[PDB]
Amino acid sequence: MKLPTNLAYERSIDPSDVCFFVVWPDDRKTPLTYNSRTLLGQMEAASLAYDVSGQPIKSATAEALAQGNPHQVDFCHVPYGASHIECSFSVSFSSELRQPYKCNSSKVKQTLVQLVELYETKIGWTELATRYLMNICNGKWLWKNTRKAYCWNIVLTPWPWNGEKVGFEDIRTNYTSRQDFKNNKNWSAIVEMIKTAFSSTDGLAIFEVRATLHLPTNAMVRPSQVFTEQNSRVFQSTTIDGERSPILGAFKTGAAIATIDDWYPEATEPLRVGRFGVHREDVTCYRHPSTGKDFFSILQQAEHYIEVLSANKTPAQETINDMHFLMANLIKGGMFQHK
Amino acid sequence: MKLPTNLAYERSIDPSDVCFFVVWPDDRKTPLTYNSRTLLGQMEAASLAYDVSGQPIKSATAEALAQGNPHQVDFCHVPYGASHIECSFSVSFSSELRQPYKCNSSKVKQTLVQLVELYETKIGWTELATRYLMNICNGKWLWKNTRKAYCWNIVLTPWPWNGEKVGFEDIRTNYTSRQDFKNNKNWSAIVEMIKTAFSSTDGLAIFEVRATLHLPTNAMVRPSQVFTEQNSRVFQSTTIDGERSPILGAFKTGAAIATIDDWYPEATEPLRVGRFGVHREDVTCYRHPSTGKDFFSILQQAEHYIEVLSANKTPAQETINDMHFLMANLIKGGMFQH
Amino acid sequence: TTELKRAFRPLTPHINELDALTILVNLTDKAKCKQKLRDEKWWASCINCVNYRQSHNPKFPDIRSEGVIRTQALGELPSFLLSSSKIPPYHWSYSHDSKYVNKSAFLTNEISCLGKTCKAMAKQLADITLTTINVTLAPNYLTQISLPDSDTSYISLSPVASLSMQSHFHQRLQDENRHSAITRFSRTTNMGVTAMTCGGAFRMLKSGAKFSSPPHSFLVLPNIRVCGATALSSPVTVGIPSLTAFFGFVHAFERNINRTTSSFRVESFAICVHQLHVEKRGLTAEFVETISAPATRDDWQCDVVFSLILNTNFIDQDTLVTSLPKRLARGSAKIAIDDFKHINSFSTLETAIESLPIEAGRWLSLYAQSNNNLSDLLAAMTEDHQLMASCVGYHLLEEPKDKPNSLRGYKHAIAECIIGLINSITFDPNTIFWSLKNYQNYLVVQPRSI
DNA sequence: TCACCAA
Repeated sequence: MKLPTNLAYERSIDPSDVCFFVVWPDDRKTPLTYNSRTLLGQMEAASLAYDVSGQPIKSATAEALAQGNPHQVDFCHVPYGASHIECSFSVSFSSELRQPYKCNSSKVKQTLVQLVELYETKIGWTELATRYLMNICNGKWLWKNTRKAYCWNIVLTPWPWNGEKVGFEDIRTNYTSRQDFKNNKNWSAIVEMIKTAFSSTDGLAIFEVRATLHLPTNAMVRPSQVFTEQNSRVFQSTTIDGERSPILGAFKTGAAIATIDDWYPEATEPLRVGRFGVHREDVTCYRHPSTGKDFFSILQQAEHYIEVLSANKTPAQETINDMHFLMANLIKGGMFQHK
Repeated sequence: MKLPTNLAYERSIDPSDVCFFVVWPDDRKTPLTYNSRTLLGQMEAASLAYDVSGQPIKSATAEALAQGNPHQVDFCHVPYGASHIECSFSVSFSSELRQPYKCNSSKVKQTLVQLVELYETKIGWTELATRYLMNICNGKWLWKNTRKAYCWNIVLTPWPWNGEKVGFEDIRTNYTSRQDFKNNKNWSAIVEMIKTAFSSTDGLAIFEVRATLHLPTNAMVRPSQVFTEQNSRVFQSTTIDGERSPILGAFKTGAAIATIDDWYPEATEPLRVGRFGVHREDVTCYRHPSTGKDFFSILQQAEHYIEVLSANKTPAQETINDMHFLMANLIKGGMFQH
Repeated sequence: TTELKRAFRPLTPHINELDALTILVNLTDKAKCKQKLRDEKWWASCINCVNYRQSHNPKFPDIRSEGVIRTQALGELPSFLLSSSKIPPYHWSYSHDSKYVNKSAFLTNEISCLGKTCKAMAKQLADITLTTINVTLAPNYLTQISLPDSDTSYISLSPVASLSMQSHFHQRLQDENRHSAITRFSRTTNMGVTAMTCGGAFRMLKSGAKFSSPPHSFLVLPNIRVCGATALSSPVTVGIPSLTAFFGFVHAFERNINRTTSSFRVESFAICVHQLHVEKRGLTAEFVETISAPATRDDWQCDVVFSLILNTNFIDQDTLVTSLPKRLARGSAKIAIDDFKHINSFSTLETAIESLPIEAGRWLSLYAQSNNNLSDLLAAMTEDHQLMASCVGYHLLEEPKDKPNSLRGYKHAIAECIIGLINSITFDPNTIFWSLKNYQNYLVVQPRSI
C-alpha cells in the first residue's frame, strides 16, 4: 500500500503550559520568579588540555589550566518562608484519529478508517487510555522536580463530570504500580471518559490538573529551558501578575503524557511515542527502518492487519503490539507523506 | 444557452476580521498577544529514512536519525488569570445579486435577472437565509476555537432594530438543530432582515456579532495563518491599540458563513459554495464537470429554469436544488467566463 | 561563467568585440566550437525571440495573461511625479514562453540592443515593428479601471508593469534592509527573463519606518475601518494603498446617492489615517481548470483605520449608511453601529475637524519636491522617516480607443503607475483636500494646493 | 497531448 503525497492527522491530546506558584503559610499565592547570576567554575573541558590527536596542548601549562572560567546561568529556587508549590495545566482527549485531517488518495483514506474502527471493535481503548492517564496522575509532567522532593499530590477536575474532584495523595508511597491507581474511588469513571472520547465522533473530555510540591528548605526547581542560536541556561517563561515566571513547555508536557512505547524488540524502558522510536539518553533509534518495526513498515502492511483483526481467532501479541504502536502515532499526529 | 465572455457579480455577503480579546475577572478587556518560541522535535519525515525508490537510505543510520530537529512556531495561548475571550466581527447583506457587475450580452442579462424575480416569487429567500444565519449564530466562524471549549455564547446587534439585543446562550447544549434556532424569541425578526435585504433594490441588514468563549486553563487559540513562499507557523495579525493581536481573516470568515452545499448527488456533509465544489479534507471535486452538475452546467440550463418556475405545479426536489445552488453561487460572486 | 551570464541579463548594469559575440552565441546553452554550428532552424527561431521582446510586461502578477507591448512612456509630467519616462528607457526583456528564455539571449540582451546574415536581416527589419501594442481584452486576465474624463464619460485603464522601473528599483535597493520589501513569485520562467535573474524575488520599496499618529457642506465619515486591503499600490512600491482607490471609494459614495438626489457631487475629500499595519498575508486563489489551483504568488495587505471629510456641492441617516460603498481597494470597509451618530454635516472646516473622535492621525498632503529618481525618493525618506511613497496616478501609453471588449463600454487606453511622496499635516485647507486631475496624457489625484 | 525552462 503506497503512501499519498498529502496525509496528516491532528492530535488527540492537547496539553498546555504548566505555571508555578509559591504558596506561603498564610495560603496566599505569588508567582515564582528567577534570576540570572554569574559564576566561576574550573576550566575542565578536555579540549583545553588535550589536542584532537591525544597528546597535550603545550600552551596549557599547570598555571594556565587553573585560571577560573566565568559563565552565567538562570537560577530559580523556592523562597525561604514558602511552604509548597502549585503546578497547574489542562489536557484534552478529542477524537482526532477517526479519519485523516488531509488525504488525497481515496483508497488509503478508506483503509485507515477501517484500522481505527476494527481496533476498537477487536482490541478496544482500555490499554491506551490507561497508559496515557497514568502520566497525568503522577508527576511525569513534573519532570525532574519530582526527583529530590518530599511528596507530591495530584488533583484533577474533569469537565463532563458531576461532582467529587479526584485526588491522589502522596505518590512515591501510595500510587506505585498500575493496580494502585485502579484501587482509587473514582478511577474507572475517568478511564470511561477517554474511552468515550476516542469512541465518539465528538468526544471531548477536558481535565484540569493541579499538583503540589513539598521541596526541601530553599530548594531548586527546574523548568524547561529555551533553544538559542553570555547566558548558558535560559528558562522558558510567561507573565502571570506582571512578573515573569518559569513554565513547563506545552510541547514538553505533551512529551511526558506520551512516554508509552515499550513494544519494541528487547524493550525495557518506555520511550516517547514516535516514528522509528528514538531514545535521547543514548543517541540511537530503536525500531530502525531495517528492523521492520517502525511506523512506515507497519503502514505499508495495513491491508495485512485487516485479515487479522476481522477473523474470530484472537491476534497474537506480535500483531496487537504493532497495532498499539499504530494507534499511538495516529494520536501523536504528524505528516505521513512520501515523494 | 451559451455563456458570455464577460460575466461577473459582486458578493452579497461581506464579512470583516475577527479580533480576539481577553476579559480579566475585574472586567478589564485586554487584547490578546502571542510569541514565537523555538522547539525541538524528532526527525520523522519519511524522506529522511527512505529514498525515492522506497528502499531504506544508507546515510541515515540508527544514530543519525535520533539527533534533533529545531524549528520555530508562533504560539498563542489564553493568559493565566483570565476569564473568557470576546471574539467580534460584523456582517452585511446588501443584495448585490440583483443585477450583474459586468456583462456584454443583453439577452443573457435578462435571463439571470428574470430567474431571481421568478425565485423570490415561487420559492423565496426563506431557505437560503435560514442556512446562512445558522452559520453566524452558532460557531462556524470561530472555526477550531469552538472545538475543545466549555461553552460559548453568541450575541447579535442588528442595525434596523429597536430593542432586545439577540442572544444565544450555551451552544453545544441548546442550539443543536434547525428547529431550535426557530424556537428562539426573535428568530423570525432576523430572517425577515435577510429576506428584506435580498428582495429590496437597496436593503442592507447590518449585524454586529460578539462571541464569548470559556476555555480550559491556559489553553491554545487557533487563528488563521499566512500563505507565503525559519518560522513555520506565522499567524495573521492586526494592530489593536499598541498590541499585536492574532486575527481570523476576512476570507477565512466568509468561507464559514457559506458552507451550505449538501445538494450534490452523494452529499453527507455541507461544502463551501463554489464552482465544482471542492473539499480540502479529501482533495476531490464533488460536482466534477464530467458528472455534469457543476455551476457552468446550470447557467446553460437557466432557460429551462424559466419554464419550470412558470409552471403552476410545484417542481421537484431534483430541480429546485439546482435552483438553490444557482442562487448560492450568484450570492458568492466571481467571474463566470468560460 | 555565472558572472558573464548576469552581466548581459537585465538586472545588472551594462558593459574587445570578438569575445562578446562569441559568448552571446553561447548563451543559448542551458568556446568557439559550437559557435561554428549554424542550424537553419536555430537562426529562424532566434528571430522569434525579438518578436516577443517586451517593453512593459503584461504578465507580471498573473502569468496567464496574453499580450505584447514594445512602447514608450507617453508624454511628460511634472517634477514631483515619477514614472518610466524620467528614467532612461533601455532595460527591456522577453515576456513569452519558458522554452526560449535562453534562446532569447542572442538578440535581446542589449548602450543599445542587437535588434547568409543579410537574408536574416531583410525579414527582421520589415517585421522589427517597434512601438507595438497587441492586446485583446476578452480571453485573458487584465485589470480594468473606470476613471472620469472631463465633466462626464469614464475611460477604462489597464495598468501594465514597466520593466525599466522594476530593474531600476531592484538594483538601487540592494544595500537597504530597511526601505526594501521582497515579494516572491513562482513558475518564474513563465514570467520572463527579467524575473529569472532575480530568482522571483523583486525587492519593492517599503515606506521606511512604522506608522505612528501624533494628536491632530463638509460631510464627515468617521472610522472607516478597512480590514484587508492591498499594500501593492504600484508594481514597484508597497505600503499605504493607492490614491485612486480612495478616490474611487468616494465617487462610489457619490454615485450611489445620485439615485435619489441627482446633484450630490463631492468636490474634494480630506483623508485622516490612523493605524496602517502593513503585513504579508496570504491569498488562496480559487481552483481553475486537471482541476487545481493557479500559480502561487505573494501578497502584501494592510488594515487601515482612517476617517474621511468630504466637500459637498450642497439627507437622512439611513440614506447614508445603505449608500456607503463596501470595498476600499479589495478590503471590506465598515463603520460600527455605535459610530453612526457622527455622520452629521457642518459648515466650517474648523468645527468639522474638531467633530470626529479618536483624534490622533495624520492628514495626507503630497510632498511636492522636485524628484526624478529613487535616490531622490530615499533622500527625502530619511529626513522624514514617516514619509510614505505609493501610487498617485496613472501614466498612459497610448490614446483611448474603441475596443470590442472594454470595461463598461468606454474608451480604453493602457496606463502605468505614478509614484509620489505623501506628507502628513498636524493641522492651507486647499492643500489637504484632494481631487481628480486629468492631464491629456495622465490622470493624477492631486491636492487642491498644486 | 508533451517536451520545453531557471535562481
